[PDB]
Amino acid sequence: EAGITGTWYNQLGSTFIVTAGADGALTGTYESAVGNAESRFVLTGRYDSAPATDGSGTALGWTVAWKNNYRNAHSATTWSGQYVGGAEARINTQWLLTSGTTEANAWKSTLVGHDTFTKVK
Amino acid sequence: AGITGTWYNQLGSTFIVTAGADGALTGTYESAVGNAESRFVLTGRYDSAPATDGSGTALGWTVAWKNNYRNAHSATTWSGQYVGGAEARINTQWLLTSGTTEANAWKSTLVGHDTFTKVKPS
Amino acid sequence: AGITGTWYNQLGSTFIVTAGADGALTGTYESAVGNAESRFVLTGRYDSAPATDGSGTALGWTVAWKNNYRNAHSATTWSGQYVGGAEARINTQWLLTSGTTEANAWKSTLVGHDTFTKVKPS
Amino acid sequence: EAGITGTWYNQLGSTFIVTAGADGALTGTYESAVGNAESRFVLTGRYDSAPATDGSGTALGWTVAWKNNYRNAHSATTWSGQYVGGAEARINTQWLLTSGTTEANAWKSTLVGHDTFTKVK
Ligand SMILES: O=C(O)CCCC[C@H]1[C@H]2NC(=O)N[C@H]2C[S@@]1=O
Ligand SMILES: O=C(O)CCCC[C@H]1[C@H]2NC(=O)N[C@H]2C[S@@]1=O
Ligand SMILES: O=C(O)CCCC[C@H]1[C@H]2NC(=O)N[C@H]2C[S@@]1=O
Ligand SMILES: O=C(O)CCCC[C@H]1[C@H]2NC(=O)N[C@H]2C[S@@]1=O
Repeated sequence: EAGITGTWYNQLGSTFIVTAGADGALTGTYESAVGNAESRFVLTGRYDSAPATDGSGTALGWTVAWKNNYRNAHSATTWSGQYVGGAEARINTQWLLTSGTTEANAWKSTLVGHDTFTKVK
Repeated sequence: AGITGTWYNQLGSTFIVTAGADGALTGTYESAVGNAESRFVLTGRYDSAPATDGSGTALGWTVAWKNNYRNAHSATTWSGQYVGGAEARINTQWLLTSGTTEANAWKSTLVGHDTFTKVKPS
Repeated sequence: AGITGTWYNQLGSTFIVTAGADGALTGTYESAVGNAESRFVLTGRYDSAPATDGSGTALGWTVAWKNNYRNAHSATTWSGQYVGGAEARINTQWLLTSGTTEANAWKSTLVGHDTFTKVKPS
Repeated sequence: EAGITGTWYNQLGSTFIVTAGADGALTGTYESAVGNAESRFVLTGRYDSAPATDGSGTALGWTVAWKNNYRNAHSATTWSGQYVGGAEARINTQWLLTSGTTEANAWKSTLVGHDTFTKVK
């Protein structure tokens, strides 16, 4: 899917390189400008490969576990959102960042936020 | 013992997953509710070297709700942690985004929480 | 029977509330966890004329975590529904925002879920 | 609290009129540009009345139950966020909109989003 496939940046300055496969797969790498992260992390996700054509966005999501060969934050983020195509393509998301915690600290395990991605073009 | 296996949440949904050695999650999801029938592909990631202090194992995965039977034009992500032991559990929060027009984007995303165990419902 | 009363969540926190006839919630909250001691003021709102089809009663409330003992420079909102019957329940999701610099705003907000009943813990 | 007290608008065109009391109270009215809503609804909430002075925002939250003398959507929204003062004051929030549902439909009871409010000045 040519629309989604490419390089994207968000408002924090983070980098999202993704390829959208014909089967609904998302694969790529993520580099965060913030947090307990350095270098590229694997991402995987899914997207609606046959979206509505009535002006609606294309639903998608992906996950990064924050372990690579250089860093392990013991955490994972999922982004859930929609791709909005056109000449000024955007991916608008909300996300959940869960850190591994003890059971007593589980109440404070999950951060929530929102990222807007702009396609480099 | 481990993430790999067949899990069920409080709604009776079935989450079948394999955890690869280096952090991949791959499997299928069947929801007991919503605009869904049969199994859907899921992929995700988990921390393949968790802390050794009693902490849970962070993980997440995604389902896009399109298969041979239906297309809900939506996707859910689950973010959470696996907690091992005698009754292993995955505790999650989730975000279900539907494709919308820009005008309706404000009402595009449902949020909830699912807890999974390996105990089959009756 | 009703929203008015003393409630306890799964953490052992104590939520004491009065539901006014026209939709006000007023009371106190004591958290079993976090940067908190003793009771904090809370205020909120509820649907004072719910649907008559078996649906729950929508409600929400806020605590700012400042009292005579501490100030965590944070606030939590709970959004959910009251479900009456033999074991009345309030099921919520919550957002805990801490005051941060603009640079740290990305990590300002925790999310979770609390379920309340009138059963005192032991 | 002069900072928070005033009229605010968000990116949807909704209107938030609030008064911040010395005791940490927020009181006012909300008018939504969208959804099952018409006219003004009561809001109540709380804010940190003695915030940090190290450059941090002021934590706050409020609730609207979507019943007034003209409309009842059988729902309630809470906004949780922070006030960022200065000449271009903002209230940056995330929100949870819970609708009353049957028990079988409770899984789909709650919407999540984010609103940014600008002070009318
Ligand atoms: O601190 C960690 O646990 C790992 C890094 C998390 C970075 C977060 C931050 N970076 C970003 O591009 N968007 C937000 C949501 S991602 O969880
Ligand atoms: O209706 C749809 O858009 C597709 C099905 C969504 C089912 C949801 C529901 N099922 C489940 O096991 N947990 C929750 C979160 S999943 O988004
Ligand atoms: O640490 C703080 O900032 C203040 C205390 C927060 C306690 C939280 C925790 N306690 C509870 O009963 N439910 C959850 C959500 S409330 O934000
Ligand atoms: O549809 C309803 O149930 C009542 C109206 C909800 C309006 C929502 C929408 N309007 C707004 O200014 N911000 C968002 C979050 S508020 O729940």
